[PDB]
Amino acid sequence: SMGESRVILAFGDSLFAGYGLDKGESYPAKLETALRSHGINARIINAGVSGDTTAAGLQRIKFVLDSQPDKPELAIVELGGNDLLRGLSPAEARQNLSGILEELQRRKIPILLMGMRAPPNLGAKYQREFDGIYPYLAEKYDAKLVPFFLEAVADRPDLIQKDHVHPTARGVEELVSATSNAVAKALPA
Repeated sequence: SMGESRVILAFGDSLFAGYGLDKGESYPAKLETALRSHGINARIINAGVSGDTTAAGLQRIKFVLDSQPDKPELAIVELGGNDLLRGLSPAEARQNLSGILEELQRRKIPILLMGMRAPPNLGAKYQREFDGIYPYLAEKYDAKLVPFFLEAVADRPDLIQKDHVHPTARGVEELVSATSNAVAKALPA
C-alpha cells in the first residue's frame, strides 16, 4: 500500500498497557496487526498506563497529546475500571471522562469509547450507575461506543490471567478454618 500509516491513540489502563503480557501481545499491538485485514496500516500509540483512574487519565491527556509528533486521527479511550476497583464515585468517573473527551473534541480528534462494566460485588445500585456513564458520554460527546469492551472474555476464564486472588467473605471463612490451628499454635500460651 501507499502512504504513511494512520495514527491511532490508545489511551487507557492495564488493558491497553498489556499488564502480564510479553512484548507485542497487548491489545494495541495486536489491534495494529489486525487492522491490516481491514485495509488499514495503523501506528497505534500505546498510551496505556497500568492502574490509571479516570482522574489520572484527565491529568495526563493534554501532555500525551502534546507529546505526539503526529496528531492522532482517532483516539480510543478505555478508562474507569480502576475507579471501579477503588469503589470510587461513578459520578466523579463520568466527570473525569467528560474532561478527557472535551479535550479530544476541542482538538477535533474522533473518539471511540470502550465501555466498562461493573461486577456485582459493589451491588446493583453502584453497578447500574457505573455502567450507565459510558452510553451517556458517547451520546454527549458524539463518540462511537463499544458497549462492553471485555464481552469476548466474559464467559472465558481460560482467557483471563491468574494474578490477583482476593477471597470473598465466604472465602475468608475458608481461609480462617484452614489456618486458625496454626495461629493458635504459634501464639505462646
